[PDB]
Amino acid sequence: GRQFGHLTRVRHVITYSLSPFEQRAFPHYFSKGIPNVLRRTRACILRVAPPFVAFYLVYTWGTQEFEKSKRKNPA
Amino acid sequence: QLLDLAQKHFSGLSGTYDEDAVPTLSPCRFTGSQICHREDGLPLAHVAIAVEGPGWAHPDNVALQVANAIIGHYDCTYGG
Repeated sequence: GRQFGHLTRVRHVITYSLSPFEQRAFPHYFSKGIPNVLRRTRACILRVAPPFVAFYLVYTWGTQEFEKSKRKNPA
Repeated sequence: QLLDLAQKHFSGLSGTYDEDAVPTLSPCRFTGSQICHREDGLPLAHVAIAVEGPGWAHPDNVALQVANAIIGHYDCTYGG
């Protein structure tokens, strides 16, 4: 296991933090969040959606081919 | 002798004074915040941590100073 003060060497990086009591928990929750969430979705839809569509259509065809098979039409 | 000298040398700021603009100090907001300058090439860390104090005038600077005296100060060359 590792602890602070032994992790790695870092030089020249200032970090400015604020107390939680001085700031608001939801700065711009809907005015920034919604722009972000669509942006996040658009970033991944072409990478996550296409196999699920491909599954869905195999599922819907497969089940439709299941029932429309055991019933006859001639003698 | 000092007042004599003060009138002798400083008197020369009379005539007219403050007739266009006067500046009085505005209060300064204290923010509970952090600044961390990370430099792993200096051999010792310096950390200064503080709450907001009351200001010069406040009678309770005395009790603060007493509490500060109790905690005090240390340095590696102290013999105690």
